[PDB]
Amino acid sequence: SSDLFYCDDLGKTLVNSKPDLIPRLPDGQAFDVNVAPEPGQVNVMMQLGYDELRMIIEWARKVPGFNELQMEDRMALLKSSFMDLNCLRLSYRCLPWLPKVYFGHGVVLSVEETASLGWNRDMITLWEQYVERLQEMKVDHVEFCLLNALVLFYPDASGLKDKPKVTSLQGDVLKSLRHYTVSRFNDSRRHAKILLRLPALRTFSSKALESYLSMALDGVLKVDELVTEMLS
Ligand SMILES: [Cl-]
Ligand SMILES: [Cl-]
Repeated sequence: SSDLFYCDDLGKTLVNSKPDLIPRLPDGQAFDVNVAPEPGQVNVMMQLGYDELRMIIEWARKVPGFNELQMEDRMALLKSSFMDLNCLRLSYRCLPWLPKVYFGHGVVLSVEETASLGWNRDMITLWEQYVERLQEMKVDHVEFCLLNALVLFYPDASGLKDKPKVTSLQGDVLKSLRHYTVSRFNDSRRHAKILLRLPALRTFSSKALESYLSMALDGVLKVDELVTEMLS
């Protein structure tokens, strides 16, 4: 792609790590919004949510400095960023499908249909605000890819042991982002503007029940056991 021409070495690797993959339902499973899942099975929002959790972990391992960190620092970064990463990935792929929510291949729902599947007016409001920022920022493919790595390398992550290393790793990503926006658009200010406009659901605890869909994600799949398995 023409975009990688304005990236540095780290920037090319982060674009090639593909944080833009989209979750899918199992092969041959048709989705019909009118035909309820209710009673032994889980709905498509959760199926896609769990598929995406696995994809986020798979992406994180391709991020240069991640595997060098000790297992508990990798576990801390993922736990802290899962909500922000899911929100960023979802909002970005929704942009051509607006006003609908594009949860995954074969699943595009209006905001009203999301409510019947697990979401509440509170989670709808958060997604609305997150899409609005990406639209304002006018984020391109490269910028989205780099933003995923910036969200991952969060130095204030709870239970993080090697804070200076994550700070330096975030620094390396910041350098790739300013390098890119300067080389392609020749606007020194663009990197700082997108970084200041980006919502961060960690400033105020995401446990505020406005976007506590992570409790359903952590409860059903027992995320701690799966993360250890995937990072081993
Ligand atoms: Cl995909
Ligand atoms: Cl430097």
